[PDB]
Amino acid sequence: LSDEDFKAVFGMTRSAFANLPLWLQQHLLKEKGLF
Repeated sequence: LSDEDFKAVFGMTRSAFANLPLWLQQHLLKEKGLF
């Protein structure tokens, strides 16, 4: 995903996502149907 596409899917930057606890990162990936 591009940075802009990442922000559109997750509503946050890549760097913001990396600051989330792993459990929430994984929650969001499943929720959005990605990686």
